[PDB]
Amino acid sequence: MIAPLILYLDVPFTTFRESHAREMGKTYPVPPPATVYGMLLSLVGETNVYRHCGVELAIAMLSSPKKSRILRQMRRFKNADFSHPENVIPCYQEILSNLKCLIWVRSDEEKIQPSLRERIQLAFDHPELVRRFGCLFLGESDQLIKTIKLAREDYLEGVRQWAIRDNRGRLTLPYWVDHVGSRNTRFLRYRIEEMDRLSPPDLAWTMVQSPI
RNA sequence: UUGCUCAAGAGAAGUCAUUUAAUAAGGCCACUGUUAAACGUAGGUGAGUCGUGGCUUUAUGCC
Repeated sequence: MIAPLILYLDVPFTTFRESHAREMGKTYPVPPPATVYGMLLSLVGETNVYRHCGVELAIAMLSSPKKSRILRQMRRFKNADFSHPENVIPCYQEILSNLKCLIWVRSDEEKIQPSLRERIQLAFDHPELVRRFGCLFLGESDQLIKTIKLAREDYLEGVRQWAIRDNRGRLTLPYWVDHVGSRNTRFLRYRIEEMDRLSPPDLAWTMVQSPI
């Protein structure tokens, strides 16, 4: 079998807001599989979200990012008038600083060719042939990606904080997100285990599937 | 195309008005640089202005 594609990721600032965190911008410690899947789709310029269902992703944290809060005058659709003062509310948003991680992409379960792994490999091979819009970001549109590159299993050859699918884990990261409400959002429970493995364990792989 | 797409904590504000580190104080009192000698005899030099004036025989020297 083809070795799973490894994508080194370095982001200066990242906000993985929680699904139920609407009054305050609480963030996940680790990028959810849904956010990484959306980032990869943006990287290959794929607008359709159902195109690459079945891809498996594994995330290894190269360091523990620090959590910080920033005030923000975020807008909302509360009043019909755009200039009404009710449309602006001040609330906190939690950000993560200096996020470095390695992403494993495995595309054995995809039924549509070419697979997401092949598309990412081709995009990195010939960047001038990639047809996409906007700037690559992880989280919010203003949180641009500093370094995204093809790496090996030992890019830093140090110690890795894996995200293991544990039913007793603390984090509840979604592998599918319903942006309207929460009906179609699908969750999985993870834990961050400090391990010196250079390849993801079996429980570290998360398959992105439709809620159906 | 990422719980995403959009998103200024923004506009304004003197740390101000007043306050002697001031009043007093000897670095003072004492001290010998005392005592003695043969010059026996042999060591040198760095810097201008230009055509007769008072004496005197031109002379040639004085001021």
